[PDB]
Amino acid sequence: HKPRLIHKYKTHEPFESLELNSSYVFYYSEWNSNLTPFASVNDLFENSHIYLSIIGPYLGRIPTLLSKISRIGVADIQKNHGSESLHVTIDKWIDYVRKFIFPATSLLQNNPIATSEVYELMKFFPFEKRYFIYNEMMTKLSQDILPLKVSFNKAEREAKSILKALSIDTIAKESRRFAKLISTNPLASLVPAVKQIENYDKVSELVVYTTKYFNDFAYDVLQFVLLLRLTYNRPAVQFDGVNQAMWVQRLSIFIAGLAKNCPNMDISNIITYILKTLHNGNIIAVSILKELIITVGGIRDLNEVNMKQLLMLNSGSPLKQYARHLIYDFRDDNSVISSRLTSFFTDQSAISEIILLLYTLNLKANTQNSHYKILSTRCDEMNTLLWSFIELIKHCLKG
Amino acid sequence: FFIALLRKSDSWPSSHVANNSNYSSLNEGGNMIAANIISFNLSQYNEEVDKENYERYMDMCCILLKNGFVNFYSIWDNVK
Amino acid sequence: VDILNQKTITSEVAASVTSKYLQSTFSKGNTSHIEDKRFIHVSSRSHSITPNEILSLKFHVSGSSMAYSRMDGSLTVWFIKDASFDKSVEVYIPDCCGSDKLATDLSWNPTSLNQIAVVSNSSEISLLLINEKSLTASKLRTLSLGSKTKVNTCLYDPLGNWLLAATKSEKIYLFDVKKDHSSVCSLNISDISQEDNDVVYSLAWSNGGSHIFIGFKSGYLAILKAKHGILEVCTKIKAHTGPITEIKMDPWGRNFITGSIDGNCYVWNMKSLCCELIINDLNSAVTTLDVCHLGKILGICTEDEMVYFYDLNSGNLLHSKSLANYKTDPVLKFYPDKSWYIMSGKNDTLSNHFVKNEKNLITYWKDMFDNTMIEKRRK
Amino acid sequence: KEKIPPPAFDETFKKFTFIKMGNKLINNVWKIPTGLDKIEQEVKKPEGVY
Repeated sequence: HKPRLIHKYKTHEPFESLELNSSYVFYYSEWNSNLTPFASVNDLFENSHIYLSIIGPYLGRIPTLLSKISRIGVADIQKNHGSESLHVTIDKWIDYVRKFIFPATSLLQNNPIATSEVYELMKFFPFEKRYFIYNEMMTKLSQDILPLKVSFNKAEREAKSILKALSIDTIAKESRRFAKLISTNPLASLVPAVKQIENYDKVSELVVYTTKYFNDFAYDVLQFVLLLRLTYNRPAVQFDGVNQAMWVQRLSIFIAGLAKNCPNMDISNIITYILKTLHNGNIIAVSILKELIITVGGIRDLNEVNMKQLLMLNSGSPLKQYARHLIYDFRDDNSVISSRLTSFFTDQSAISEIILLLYTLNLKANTQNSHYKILSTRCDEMNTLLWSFIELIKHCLKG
Repeated sequence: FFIALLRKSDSWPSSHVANNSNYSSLNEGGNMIAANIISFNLSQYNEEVDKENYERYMDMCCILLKNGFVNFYSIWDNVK
Repeated sequence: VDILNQKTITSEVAASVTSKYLQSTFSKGNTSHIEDKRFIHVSSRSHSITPNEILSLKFHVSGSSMAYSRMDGSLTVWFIKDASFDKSVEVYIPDCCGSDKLATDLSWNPTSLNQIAVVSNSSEISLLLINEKSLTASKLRTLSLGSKTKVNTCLYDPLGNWLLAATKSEKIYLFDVKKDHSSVCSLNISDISQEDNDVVYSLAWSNGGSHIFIGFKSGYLAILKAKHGILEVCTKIKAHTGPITEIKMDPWGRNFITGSIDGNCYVWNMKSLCCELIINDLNSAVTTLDVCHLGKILGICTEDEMVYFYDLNSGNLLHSKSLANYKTDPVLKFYPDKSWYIMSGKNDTLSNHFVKNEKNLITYWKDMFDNTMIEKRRK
Repeated sequence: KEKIPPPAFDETFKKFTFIKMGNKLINNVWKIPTGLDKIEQEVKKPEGVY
């Protein structure tokens, strides 16, 4: 065993290198004699107002420097966990990560690894102050800095070129092309994607197929964009009131398709949207919950059943299980999917709040006066929804 | 050798040596006759010979700015 | 002129020489087919088709022996002293690690000159010698432990100091090599990856032989020490959004490379443990991955059935061959002592190897320089 | 012959707003009082209705 033999050369290029047998170094070795490497955290916060404010949104040209500052932050929250100086340590890192770390993340081209290191610092934050930073960077995009505005207009122009040539035969390799554009900056690229979901059909089955290659950052922005389109100011109900809309049905098939296929996705802020909006009495919150029970759960209704099939369902048996196999009532097939969904309703402590809300909303429909036949259907439609919600409770909450 | 040669000759600013590491003293300088030759010679880049020797000449003038031989603003104002 | 201007290898004259070396290794006189047992069986049925892909291909660290295991049957061990690949099969063993199961992984021994460790899929590791005079393969021992379910992979230390055998569900075993092949430690995979029921896809030893890199199914990458007998977890970073397929190391000990099932391949440096260079390879899932021995060429082979050749210092492309009509899972492998490579797949499941007359890239530039210099000494 | 003053770097961070979320639209949904006491005073008595 013999070692390898190399030889030094002193060059004028600043960055160190190594060729096939020659290594190169910078000739002026006393280049760092006036500088001093600073101490722990109190000196980093002072010297970053000088250096990091000159290159404002240009720290994203050095992606290895953006990954190093984000690991100082996670390692400082965890060691200074304690119980006393923790609400102070988080607050010091809120204002740092929003002044000159999150603007640098938007000037990135293809770096799903540089954006995951930033988000592991933002997992320690409350979700109210994480939704403040997302909305402001869609407001001081335009009114403020220019290099951020050229970057947002390049991602939107590229997301609008993929979505036009999106066919069911090309998603073998256009699923990987589209999923690095979302993973780098979602706030520029996801908003033309959910705007082309509620316009045309057949594109919910393509975007949910692409969601297996997202990262944890683009899963938390997608929940913010969906909460942005549902509270967006638009006519929810159509003109006269006989039908609802065309976007309110295409968007509830999308939400009920993320809760079935993608398992690394928290939708626990869509559920608490449904709780507070049913108190008002709404038509978007009802049509989401109707597709969450029929698709995620497999519960089907007893409206088109034959008389020979009706006695098989009541006999407590495996004859009972065979009768559901004929009317496409897949409950026991997806028991892992439906038990994950039921746990969302328990952490909100709101299973006995949905039942009392869906009941009085069936009786409140004997007080409103808008139309004639639709109010005879809406009284029957809030009766199938309450019956088919009880059947999901009894299937999962046992004991 | 080149730095230790210039510090002993009588062209080193003995009392005008003022540094570029401070913020108020990038105008207080030394040896404005050598600042007149450096900024004249960094301005010529039209021939095919001094496009190849530009990186070595410019690297030498940045060692003389560290040490305090030339003022900073006397080169910045008078170069093209 | 541009050859004789630089007299040492620079960054630009190196990237132009290595693009002529790969261009001239695909030629007609610089390729020969390995006279295998399947090259005999295919050539009869093609003159006058059952697929059996290869499951491992490994080189001895001296660079003088090459063993590899087909799907259904046998090991085959070639012996190359200097004669390119037409010297000698020594052995091939139709019932190698038993007569019931398959041969999944292989590892040579760096200390001993002639010894393999073939791992079946049952519970047992059979160490066996390959005889030099006669064409036989006799066993040496057979290892086993308690609570051993199914072993898949085995790796030797690059110093020949440990042996790492791993299941993809239950546990990870260390066997000391110096005193006797005895179990030192055992770690449950649930302590390594805390998230879900993960499946270990790939493993690697570092160049020193003191850390182990483990790649899971959820995309996590765990780095865990092996000091003397302790086996504890140092870091745990989330690298990819998919199963980490293969892990390699730089031969100069600077960086390491990971590949995954999205079109994604990073180059992480080993000091600060942060990503350093990203290859824009948005075509398909990278299947195999290897580097040279100088550490300059990087060979990626995706599931579009196309091979690429990059640089490691930059991320530029050197060459690209498309091999679309075959039904292989084609395997690149570079020699460990000279700069030749053995790319698998010529017709159905075969192996060719691509040669030159000069060994390195450095003795190729040194011959191109001396042929140009004669012309400048002519004028 | 211009006396250069020492520069002043801003060591202050920007302050937050009273809207505890991003929009005024998303924030309005999170101000609805939810609980079991709100359904209590709405459905009060059926025999009083009957």
